[PDB]
Amino acid sequence: SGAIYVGNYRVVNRHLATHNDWANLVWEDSSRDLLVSSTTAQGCDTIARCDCQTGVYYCSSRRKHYPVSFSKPSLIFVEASEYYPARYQSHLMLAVGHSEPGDCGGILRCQHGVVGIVSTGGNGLVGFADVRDLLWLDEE
Ligand SMILES: NC(=O)[C@H]1CCCN(C(=O)C2CCSCC2)C1
Ligand SMILES: [Zn+2]
Repeated sequence: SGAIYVGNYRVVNRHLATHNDWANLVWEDSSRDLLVSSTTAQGCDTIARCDCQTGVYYCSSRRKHYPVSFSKPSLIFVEASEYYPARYQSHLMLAVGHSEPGDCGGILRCQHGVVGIVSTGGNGLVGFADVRDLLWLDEE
């Protein structure tokens, strides 16, 4: 589990969105596994607006932040899970690292801010949904 809190937005994995998220919906995209809801309180996270390909992510199943090198956002084939059939997920970046069921939502960050959140795992790989192109997260 996990979310990004920027401005008056909460960014979560679409597959983990709550009823309150859906009832206060700003934007959702199943192809990216992302959903953004509105919040009453202002958040403290800042979104990275950069071209970093190295950063650090939080892995809840290890209680640890790991440094990783990750691929550029791309259209990657993801196997069927209990949340989606086997399909192409867009704006996904892969790295070598631990990601098991429950790690979705952990933040990937660089020196500039938040880059994305854990969205896929298994096989010693971890995939992150990028958020750096969602410029509107920085404004009202
Ligand atoms: N964004 C997605 O399509 C993900 C939805 C949740 C399931 N998923 C995974 O990668 C898990 C990783 C741990 S082993 C089981 C498969 C894919
Ligand atoms: Zn950066």
